[PDB]
Amino acid sequence: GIVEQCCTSICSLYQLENYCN
Amino acid sequence: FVNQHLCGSHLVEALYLVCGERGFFYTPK
Ligand SMILES: *C(=O)CCCCCCCCCCCCC
Ligand SMILES: [Cl-]
Ligand SMILES: [Zn+2]
Repeated sequence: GIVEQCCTSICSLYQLENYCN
Repeated sequence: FVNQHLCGSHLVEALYLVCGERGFFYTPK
């Protein structure tokens, strides 16, 4: 989930878009 | 983990901007 993917590494805006509705 | 709590706060504000009118979901677990 987003904490494992984006708190251990910086997520780009494109990666952050994976958690949009 | 406080540093995890701190990171999540910044993730939710980034999701808010990125996702716009779609909204998002924040699921720690
Ligand atoms: C809920 O417990 C999250 C599941 C995975 C745990 C990973 C926690 C890593 C957070 C690191 C934060 C560092 C930010 C500088
Ligand atoms: Cl911080
Ligand atoms: Zn902070």
